[PDB]
Amino acid sequence: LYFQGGSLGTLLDYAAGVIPASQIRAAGAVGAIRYVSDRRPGGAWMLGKPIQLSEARDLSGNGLKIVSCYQYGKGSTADWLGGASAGVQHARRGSELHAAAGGPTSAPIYASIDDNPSYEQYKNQIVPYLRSWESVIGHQRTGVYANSKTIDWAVNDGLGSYFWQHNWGSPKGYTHPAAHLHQVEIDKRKVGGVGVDVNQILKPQFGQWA
Repeated sequence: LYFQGGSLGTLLDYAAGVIPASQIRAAGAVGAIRYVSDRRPGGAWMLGKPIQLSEARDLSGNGLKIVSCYQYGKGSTADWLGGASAGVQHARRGSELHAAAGGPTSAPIYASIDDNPSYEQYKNQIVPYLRSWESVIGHQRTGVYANSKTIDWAVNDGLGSYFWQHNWGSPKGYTHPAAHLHQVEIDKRKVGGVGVDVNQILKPQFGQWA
């Protein structure tokens, strides 16, 4: 990675299960980015979706940071394919699951673009999708998980207030300077028997609940 500052701490993200706060801390992570989403068809193994209130209390009590993210579908069922209508459906559900997990209204939700879209896909589908997220929870609460190209387009269009960079389609070694968070490792390690992805905190205010 080109140097562009350094990590301010590691956050883990995971869908397969719930990890006790003691095991997150023992893995050298300062918190987790957790799903405020349901399990899609073929995802009944995703016991990490959604975060429930008892887990949020365990993490918060242990002094760990919590960040909310949303991803329901993937690939041919990616959430953003449905544009404006899909954005209202997914944002409403994410906001309900965030509140039921104990998430505060002051905290954002990172909507996921788990893809490497063309600019035409971005204009036709991702722009109305993110506009609908902003219509439901507000611009100040809308986070975007996407590659660096998509973050740049969203920044230029004024969509989203928080950005979490993934590397699918991002130029090698590049970190977008607007990114709050950066996913740096995927499906290469487990914590408490649960497969995790590793993220670095880049900005001190990155959408943590507290």
